[PDB]
Amino acid sequence: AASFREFASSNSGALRDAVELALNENGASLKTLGNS
Amino acid sequence: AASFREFASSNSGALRDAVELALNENGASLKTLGNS
Amino acid sequence: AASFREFASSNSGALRDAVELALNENGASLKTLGNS
Amino acid sequence: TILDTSESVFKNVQGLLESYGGAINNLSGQYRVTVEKYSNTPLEINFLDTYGDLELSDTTGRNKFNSVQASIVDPALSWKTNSITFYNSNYKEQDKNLDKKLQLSFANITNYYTARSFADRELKKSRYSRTLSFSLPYQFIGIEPNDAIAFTYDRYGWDRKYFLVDEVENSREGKINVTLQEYGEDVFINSGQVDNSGNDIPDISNNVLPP
Amino acid sequence: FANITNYYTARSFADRELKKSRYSRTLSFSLPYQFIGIEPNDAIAFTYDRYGWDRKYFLVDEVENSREGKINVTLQEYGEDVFINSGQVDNSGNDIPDISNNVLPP
Amino acid sequence: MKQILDSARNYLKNNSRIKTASLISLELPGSTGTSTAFIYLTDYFRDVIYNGILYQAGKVKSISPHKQNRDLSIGSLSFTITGTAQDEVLKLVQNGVSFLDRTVSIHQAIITEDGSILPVDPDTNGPLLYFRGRITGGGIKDNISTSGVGTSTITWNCSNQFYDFDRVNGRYTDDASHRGLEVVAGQLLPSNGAKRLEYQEDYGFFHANKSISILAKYQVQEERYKLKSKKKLFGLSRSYSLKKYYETVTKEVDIDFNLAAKYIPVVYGVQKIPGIPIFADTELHNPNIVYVVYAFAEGEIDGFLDFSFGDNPMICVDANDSSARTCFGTKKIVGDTMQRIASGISSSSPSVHGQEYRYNDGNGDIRIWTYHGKSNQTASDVLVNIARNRGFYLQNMNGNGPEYWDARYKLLDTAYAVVRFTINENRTEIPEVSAEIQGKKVKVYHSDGRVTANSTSLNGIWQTLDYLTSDRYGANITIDQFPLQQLIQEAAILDIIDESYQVSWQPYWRYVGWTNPLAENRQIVQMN
Amino acid sequence: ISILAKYQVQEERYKLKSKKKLFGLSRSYSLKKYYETVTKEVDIDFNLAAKYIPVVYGVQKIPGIPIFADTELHNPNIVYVVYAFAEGEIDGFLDFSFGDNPMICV
Repeated sequence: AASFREFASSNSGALRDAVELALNENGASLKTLGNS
Repeated sequence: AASFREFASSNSGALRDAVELALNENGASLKTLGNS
Repeated sequence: AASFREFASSNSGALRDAVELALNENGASLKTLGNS
Repeated sequence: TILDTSESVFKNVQGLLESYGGAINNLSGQYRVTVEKYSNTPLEINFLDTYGDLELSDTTGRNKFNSVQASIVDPALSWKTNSITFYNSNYKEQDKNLDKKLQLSFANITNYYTARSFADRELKKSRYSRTLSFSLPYQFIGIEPNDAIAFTYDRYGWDRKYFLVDEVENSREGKINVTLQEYGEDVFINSGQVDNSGNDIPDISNNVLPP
Repeated sequence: FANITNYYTARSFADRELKKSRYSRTLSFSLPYQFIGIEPNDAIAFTYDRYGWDRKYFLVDEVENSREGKINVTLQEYGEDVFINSGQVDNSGNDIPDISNNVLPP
Repeated sequence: MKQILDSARNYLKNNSRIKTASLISLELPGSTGTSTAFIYLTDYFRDVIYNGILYQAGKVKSISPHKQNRDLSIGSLSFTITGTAQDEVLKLVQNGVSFLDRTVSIHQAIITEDGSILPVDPDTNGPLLYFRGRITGGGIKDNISTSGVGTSTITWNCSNQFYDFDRVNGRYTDDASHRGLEVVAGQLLPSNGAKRLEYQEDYGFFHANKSISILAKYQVQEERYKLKSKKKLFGLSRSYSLKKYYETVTKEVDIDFNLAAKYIPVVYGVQKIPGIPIFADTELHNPNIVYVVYAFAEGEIDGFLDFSFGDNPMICVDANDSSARTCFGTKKIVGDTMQRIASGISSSSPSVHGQEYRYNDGNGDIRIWTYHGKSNQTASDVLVNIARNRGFYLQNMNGNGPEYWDARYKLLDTAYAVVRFTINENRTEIPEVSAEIQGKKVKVYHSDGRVTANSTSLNGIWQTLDYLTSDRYGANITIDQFPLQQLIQEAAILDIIDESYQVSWQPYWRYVGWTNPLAENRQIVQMN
Repeated sequence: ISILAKYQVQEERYKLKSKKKLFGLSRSYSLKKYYETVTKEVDIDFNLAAKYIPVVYGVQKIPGIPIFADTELHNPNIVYVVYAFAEGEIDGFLDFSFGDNPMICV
C-alpha cells in the first residue's frame, strides 16, 4: 500500500485528469471548486 | 508515467468510485458538483 | 480492469490524498464539499 | 413546464426528462426515448446465455424509505406552494419501525392528485434496491435502456424475475455488457385517493377593504 | 463560535486554539496486540533517545483495529500550556444597547 | 481507553502462539413480523459454546479492519461468507425481505489451551467486543472461468447508526405528519407513522397552513410573509471562505416557498427565537381583538423569560431605555424577568405554566398565556371557552361547530404561547414576535447513581447525550450502549473552574444562563 | 426601464419577479440549500439573465419583460408600456395580475 501512496502522490496530475474526464462526460468539473 | 496516464484515463470510472467511497465515508459526494 | 477496481477501492484514501495535493497546489480543496 | 432559456440546454433537458422518468439513447444511431414500463412480454433470458460472470449488489440502507413528502406549486394556492405527505404502515412494519422520510419537489406538476399518484410510484420503487450486472454475446444485439428483461436462474430461485435494463455498452467485437435494475409490477399501480377540494386557500393580499 | 456567548469564556477558549496551533507535529506507527484498548484522546508519553524525546506528550488521534490484532496509530503533539489561560480584564465598558424602532416622547 | 483485566495483559505478554475466535451474533434479515430469528457463527475451525449459545463453524471467511479517528464517521465494516452455502444465498435473494435495520455484534475471544474462553473485559469477565452495529447492504460475486476453478462469495456491509447522513428527523407543523395519516378504503386515518401513539389524538396544526394567509391581512407589506431566521451563526470552519460564510449568514427568510422554516428548533441553555404562528383569528363581535398561537420549542423547557415585540423588549435594557420608553425592571445588573410583570417585584424566575400576563405597553392590552410544552398539557381553556360558544368569527363564517377547537388540540411535547392583541389607533398593526427562553430539561447524571433530570445544563456532554438518546427527534440511540461511569468523568473534566476572570465583570449573568451571580458560575465551557 | 422607474415606488424601481421558482430537487442538493436558494425576486440592475425569454408548455404564470415605455405628449397621465412574455406562438393569454390582484375573482 505504502508504495502505492508514494507512487500516486508522485503521479497526482494524471489522476486529476482521469477524474475530470469522468465528470466532464457527465457534464461537471472541479473548477467549480476553484471558484467556490 | 505516461503509461500510467494512458491506463488511468482508460480506467477513469473506478477512480471516481473510490473517491466517492472515501467522501461518502466522511459524508460528502461529488453530486454536489453536478447540481452546482 | 476489475482487479484494478478492487485494488483502488481497497486503497481509496491514497487517491484522495493525491487529488488534494494537486488541488492544494492550485489552491483548492474538497473540504468545500464537506461544508457544501 | 416553464423553461428558463438561460439555463444550459443539457441541464434543462435533464430536468425535463427527470420530471417523467424518461431517458434517451443514441445506440443504433437514431435518437431514441424509452420510458420506464411494466411490460407484459419481457425478453426472457437465462444465466447460461451469458459469459457467466455475474454480480449482484444491494444498497438498502441509503436508498430505502418508508414515508414521503413532496412539494409543488398550486394555483389553488395562488401559485404558492403545497406540501403533500404520507406514510406506509406495511412498509414501516416490514422495517423495524424505523421512520425514514423521503424528500421531493416537483417543478412541472400542478395537479395535486397527479403529484400524489406519482409520489406513490417513487416510494414503491424505492423498495426495489437490487442491481445486477453481467455480459451478453452478440446475438442479443439491439437491447436498449428500459427494455424489460425476465431473468431465470434456478440456484437463486429466480423465475422470470423482472428487471429493467439500466446501462449498456456496445463494443467493436460485439460483446455486450449490461446492468439491470429490479422492479415489481406494483410500482405502476396507484391506490385510491380522496377529494382534496376542502383547502383551496385564496391568498388574497395587497387590497383595502371598502367602507 | 456558534454556541458560546460568555465573552470571557470565548476568549479563554480562543487562547487555547491559538496555543494549540503552535504544535503542528503528527506521528504515525504500529503497535502489537498487547496494547489493545487504546482510543482517540488517550494520552501517550513517547520516549526515544535518538531523537532526544523523553516523555514527549501526545494525544492519540486515529486508530485502526484489525482481525489479527496489529494496531496502527497516529499521534498529535500537544504541550501542557495549551490548557492554561492568562489573566483577562473586565469588559463591562461596552454593553451597547442596540435600541431601535422607537419614537422619542415629547 | 477501556481498562482490560491485567491477567490477560500478562498472558498476552508471555505466550508467543495465541488462538483467537471471532463470534458473530446476527439478526436474521426479512422477518416480516417484528419478531426475528438470530443466527450465530464463528470463523474458528470448530464450533464453540458461549453463554451456552452454540456458535456454528465454517461459514465465515474474512473480516475487514475497522478504523476510527477524531472526526465523526460511519466506521464501516465488511465481512464475507462463502457463496456456496445455498441457504445464505436464499437468505439474500428472497423478494419479501427487508433488513433496513438488523443488528449485528462481533465478539473477540482469546481461547486458551483448555478450550475455555479467557476473561478479559472486567465488566462481563469475558471476551471483548470487536464491533457492533447495523446492516446496510450486501452483495454476491460469482466468477466462472472458461476453465479451471471459479469463485463465489457473499459480502455483508455494516456501519454505525449514522449510516444515512441524509436522514432528517425533525418535527414540522403539519397535521398529517404529526398524526401520521394514511389513506384506507377512501378515507384518511391515523396510523403507525405517528412518532408516538398519543399524537394520533392531536388535531394540532390543523389550522396552521391557512392561518398565515389570514395573519398577513394584519401586517405591513414589509412583513406580510417574512420571518426571521434561526441559528444565524452556524459554525465556521476552514471549509469555508471568510466571505462566503459571512455572505451566507442571513437574517431573514420568506415562508412563501420555504418549508424548512417550519421545523421546530431545539434549545439548550438560553437563547432568543422567533415564534412559529399556527393559528390566528378574531373575536366575532369585536374584530379588534385578535388571538394568535405561536409555537416555539421542542420538549419541556425550563421556561419563558421575556418577549420582544419587534425588537422592543418588555423589560428595560438599562436606565437609558427606561428613559426613552415605558418598560418594567432592568435586565442589566439585576436580571429582572417577566415574572415581575405578574408579581410587581423583581424576580429571576422563568414563567409558570399557564399564567396570564398583561403587558400594558400603554397602547392597549397585550395578554399572554404560556405553556411550557410539557407532555399531558391540555388545550387552552380560554380558546375552548370561545369555540364552545361559537365566538370566533371565521368559525361562524365557515359554520363549524365546537369541533373548531377543543380538548383534542393538546399540542403535546410542544411549548406554545397564546397572544391576545388589542388593535387600536396607537397600535395599527401586529408587530413581529420573538422571545427569550431557558431551554429543555436534560438528564444530568451523577457518579453516585442519581439522575437529576430537573433542569437545563450548560454542559456539552449532557446536551449531546440528550440529543442522541432522543427518539422523537435526533439519533434514536438506546442509553444502554453508553458507559455512564466514563461520561461522568468527562463532565468532571469539562466543569473545571477557570480563574482568568471574575464573575462581577458579567452583569448579564441571568441572561447569560447563570442562576446566581455569586455561586461560582465559571467553568472552562458554557454552551447556549 | 430607466424611464419606467420614474413611475414606481422605491420598493420596486428596479426589481423583478423571478422565473421558475421551484427548479427540480434531487439528492444532489441539501434540503436547506435548496429551499434557501429558491428565490422570489431579482434586480435587473447588474443582472442580464432576467432578460432571457422563457419557453412555456401547458399553463403557467409569468412576469412581463418591459421593452418600451412612453407617455402621450399632451397628457403625461397616459402611459403606454410594452411587455414581452413568451417565445413562439402561444395558445393565448388567459388572465392578468396587477400586483397580485387578478382581474377575475378567485
